[PDB]
Amino acid sequence: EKLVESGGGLVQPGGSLRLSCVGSGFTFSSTYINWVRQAPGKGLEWLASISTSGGSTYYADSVKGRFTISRDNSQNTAYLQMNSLRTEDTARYYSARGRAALVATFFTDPMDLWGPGVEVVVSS
Amino acid sequence: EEKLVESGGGLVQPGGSLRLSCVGSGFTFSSTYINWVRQAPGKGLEWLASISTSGGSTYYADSVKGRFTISRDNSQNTAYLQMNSLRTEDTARYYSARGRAALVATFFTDPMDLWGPGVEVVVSS
Amino acid sequence: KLVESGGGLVQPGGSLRLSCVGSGFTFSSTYINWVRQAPGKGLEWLASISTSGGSTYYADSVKGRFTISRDNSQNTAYLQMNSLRTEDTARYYSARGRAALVATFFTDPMDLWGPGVEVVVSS
Amino acid sequence: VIQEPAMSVSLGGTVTLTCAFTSGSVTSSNYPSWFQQTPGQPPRLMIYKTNNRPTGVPSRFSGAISGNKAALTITGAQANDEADYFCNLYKSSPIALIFGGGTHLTVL
Amino acid sequence: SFERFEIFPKESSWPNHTTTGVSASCSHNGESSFYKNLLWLTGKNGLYPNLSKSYANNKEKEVLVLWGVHHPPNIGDQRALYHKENAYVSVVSSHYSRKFTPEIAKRPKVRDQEGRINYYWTLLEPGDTIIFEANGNLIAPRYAFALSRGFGSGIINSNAPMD
Amino acid sequence: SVAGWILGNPECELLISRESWSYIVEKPNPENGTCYPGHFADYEELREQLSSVS
Amino acid sequence: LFGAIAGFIEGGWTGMVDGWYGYHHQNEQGSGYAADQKSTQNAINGITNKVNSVIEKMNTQFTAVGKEFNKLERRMENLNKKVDDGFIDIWTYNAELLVLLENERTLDFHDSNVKNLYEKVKSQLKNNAKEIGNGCFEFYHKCNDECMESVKNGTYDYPKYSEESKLNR
Amino acid sequence: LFGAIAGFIEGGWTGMVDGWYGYHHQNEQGSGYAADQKSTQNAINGITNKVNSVIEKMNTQFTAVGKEFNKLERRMENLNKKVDDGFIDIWTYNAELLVLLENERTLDFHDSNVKNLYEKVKSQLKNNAKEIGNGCFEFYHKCNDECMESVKNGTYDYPKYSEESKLNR
Amino acid sequence: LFGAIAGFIEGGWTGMVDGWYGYHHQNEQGSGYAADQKSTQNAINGITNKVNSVIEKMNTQFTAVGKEFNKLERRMENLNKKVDDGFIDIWTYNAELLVLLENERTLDFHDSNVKNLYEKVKSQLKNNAKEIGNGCFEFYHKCNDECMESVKNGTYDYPKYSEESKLNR
Repeated sequence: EKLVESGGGLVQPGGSLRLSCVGSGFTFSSTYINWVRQAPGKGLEWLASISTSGGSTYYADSVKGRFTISRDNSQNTAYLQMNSLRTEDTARYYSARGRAALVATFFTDPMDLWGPGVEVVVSS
Repeated sequence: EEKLVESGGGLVQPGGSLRLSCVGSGFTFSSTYINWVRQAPGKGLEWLASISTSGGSTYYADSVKGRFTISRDNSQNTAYLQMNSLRTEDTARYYSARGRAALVATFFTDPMDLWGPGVEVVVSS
Repeated sequence: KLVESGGGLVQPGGSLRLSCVGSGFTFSSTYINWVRQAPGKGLEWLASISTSGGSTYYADSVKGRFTISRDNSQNTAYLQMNSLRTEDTARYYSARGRAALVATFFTDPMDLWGPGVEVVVSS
Repeated sequence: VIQEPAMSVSLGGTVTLTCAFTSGSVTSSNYPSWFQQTPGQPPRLMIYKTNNRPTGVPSRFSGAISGNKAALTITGAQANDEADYFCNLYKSSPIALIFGGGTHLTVL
Repeated sequence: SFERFEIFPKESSWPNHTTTGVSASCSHNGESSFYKNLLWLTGKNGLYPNLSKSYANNKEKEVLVLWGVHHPPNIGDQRALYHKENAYVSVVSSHYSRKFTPEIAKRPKVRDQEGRINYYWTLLEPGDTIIFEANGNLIAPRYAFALSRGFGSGIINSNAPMD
Repeated sequence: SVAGWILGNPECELLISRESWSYIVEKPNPENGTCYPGHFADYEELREQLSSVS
Repeated sequence: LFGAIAGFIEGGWTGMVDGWYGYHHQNEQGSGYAADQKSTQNAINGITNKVNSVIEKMNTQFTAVGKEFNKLERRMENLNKKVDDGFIDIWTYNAELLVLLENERTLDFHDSNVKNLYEKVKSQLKNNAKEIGNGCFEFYHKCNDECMESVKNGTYDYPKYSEESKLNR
Repeated sequence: LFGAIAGFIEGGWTGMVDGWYGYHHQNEQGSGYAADQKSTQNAINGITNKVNSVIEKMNTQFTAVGKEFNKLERRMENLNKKVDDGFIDIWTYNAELLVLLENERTLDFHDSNVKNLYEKVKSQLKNNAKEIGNGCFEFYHKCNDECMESVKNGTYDYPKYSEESKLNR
Repeated sequence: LFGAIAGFIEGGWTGMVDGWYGYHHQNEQGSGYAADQKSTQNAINGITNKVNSVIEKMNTQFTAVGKEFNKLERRMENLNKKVDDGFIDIWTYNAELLVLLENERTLDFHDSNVKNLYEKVKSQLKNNAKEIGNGCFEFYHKCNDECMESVKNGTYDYPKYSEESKLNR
């Protein structure tokens, strides 16, 4: 079981960036995928989530309207499209799977498997 | 090639008896209601009688109640209408209609989708 | 059929153990009942045991002194008699309960009876 | 969601962390989940649904609802328990998952 | 278990027969060769002596023995190879007994050959023997296989990558 | 064995002759079969056909 | 299983020849039988789907069952007989048990449909009609044909007849 | 499934040893356990029919499974093994799943029986009885052994005790 | 079958994202969606057991289906074909019918769970709450978050709120 995040790096303020999340060792089409960021010195902040088939998407108020979450089950990858980035978005972005039971998957599944994370820097 | 064929009509005297036969081909005869309708020479249609698939339930109109008896022979794929005490008002053309029966249910109110050419019955001296 | 054995003469205050053996039917699918009949008196129900032996019932007369057990492997039911009195001199029968294939109850009729065993308590 | 900024416990002692709402009550319907993080390693799930321990979690980590506030209890704290602990609460009125501020545990 | 072992050593056995039978159909590189597990016996010094060679199974496992019988296209080839014109091959065992007679017939050219070689096989139980007796038209065994069957399986007809 | 019984093994004659049977009881690895060594052609077919006789 | 077909409703109606489930009303303008088209049609669709699932799910390929073996091939004939007998036994057991279980389930389904119809009519008319027991409700107010048709359709107006029923309750 | 066996009636009665379903009553003349003969007998008949349908529907013909093949005929042995193993697999799967589903349906049947009996007693005592939960009814009138027997049988007399119940309610 | 999922509760709640069944409450302190953890967990356990029973019950031994026969052996080719085709037909029919029937069974299980939850909450609030249909219950007394959690847990104090409800009834 493994989640690896890609993308990220230096982005000018107001730019765009796409973060990938490839899962291996487990069936990717049977769990929720969550995105959490940790600012350099501050706590964790939940950002977005996506259903198994991608029908249901949830976002936090801080990034509602700017961030779009997508999923590609065939390629075993989940995406986080970042738009209109500000300097306050500089954080390490983790991806978290939800512990899903065999018969049901819910939005409140615990985030058991995380990733090493990718550092996103928004500066001029 | 679903069709119904009526037979057994002709010229009879008042007070006589006559039996009509309705033979059906192209469909399972033991799965549909069978109705009888007559039309006078120049008047409208008149529902006469109906019989269930197994022959257990039989229905008649008020005008022919007690004189007309409708039977059914599923083995020979034929349905009968025995008319007794014939009168001059019974001179009409007699049709046989089957009800559109679902695979799982047959009811008295099934629509009469398949009709027969009809047979002519004349009651006179 | 049912065949009882294990009786005889016992001094008052002694101990006795009766045993009934069933043949020709499944012994684990029926209740087993014990009754006794005094020489000049009528029948008296004593104890009953369930098919698996979990449930056990007694009469107020012999409650606390008699213990009824089961051994389904050996097709045998036991009735242990403790602190025997002179009033316990009787013929002891074993009666099976007519049980349905799907349900066995305490109120099953006693359709099969054994020949009986004579027990004498005297000195 | 408010957590205590920092608290300390001694070796072999018992400490009880706390997670609470600003203007409400924490119940089992909020599904509190606790996470342990050592900077800058990824967060590690510790307790979920207030009483469930994932495989590999030491048995000394227990949770419960201690009133209007969620509680995580560590019985016999070891040297490797010195980390930052976060509490995820589920709110249904906006349909969101809210992380706590974080508490720094210092094993003395 | 599998074990390819020389049932009849080429050098030791067949001292009165030539063991250099080679055909252009079984061509390795550009030169003509033959099967690696069979030996083609042709008469030496203008005559084909009778042969009687036997093997005993001491491997405590079943032994797969393969051989063949040569069928020349015309009587001239049979006379020029085995010297007789009515040869006989006999293979015997405690549970396998069969006598072969060469058939001289003209068949369509397959791999530039008109005659045919019919291939036969048998399984020898532990502690069993096999006797080969012939005066011509014998493709003698050279390497036998000692095997032990494990459950049941089959052959997959595919060209997929193997990993 | 079936081979010894049907061939008339000299040391396997104590068996009482019977007119019909429903099946055959045989021992694993029988001792007295074919006293003279040889091969029994179509043996399994014979055992199959001799399993029950009217 | 739901106590409707043989529970608080003892028997059926021979005068209701237009459906499986329905109503019988009695008021000043007259009395008669009717059928609930929605429930009857849903039941018909379900039963038709079940019957077609039983029938059309059996797809058979071309095959010949008879084989011929000479008198020296007896193990062959015995193996063929074993195959045929095993298949026949499996199919017989499966068909019989399947028919029995669906025969249970269809009757349970009809019980559920009748009970659900009763419960729907019960919910609409609350304290505006008393329960006379065996499947009927006695209105506390004058119920004309339009009101009855509203009850059958599902658009009963409780506030309209609330006060009149209260005065008579 | 019907919320009676583990629903509003949490536990069973160990002292009611004469049936599956029954009644417990408490009045001045005494208290005791009794079983409903009708419901218990119908349940016994149904379960016996189900068990017999499972058991006696397996009709098997005389056959011998064993077959012997020589060394030169393995395709024969492998085909025989395939046939036997396939039959064993089919029968094992079918038997196991049948037992599971039939156990579920039997438990649902018992739940439905208890729920229907409770509903029958509820319908008999319209408002002369108060429901305490736990499946139990408190009468608003004195209920002697004859009245309890009438409730058990199904011949309860509501108008006789209606006035007394109204006074006490 | 129980008339709850598509019966008196017309549609589902897309805002309850944490349970199959649950509650929607509205008072002065606010409104929100919550799920009954006990019923949802019991349903999850049951469905997991069902799926594992269907899946893990299939134990298959090592075997090879392919077999090769020459042109002089056609009765064996056809016998092998018959065996394979019969096994495929049996397994296909059984799998299709099994899935079809247990789909019904699972849907009825969910319907029964919802209906039982509704009945439990009705039993708790005897006459302190008024039914409006739609699965909802209007309170005759002021109800705060503590009382809502009491109803959800199953510890509603009816005697505490009886006087106020009677006054407002």
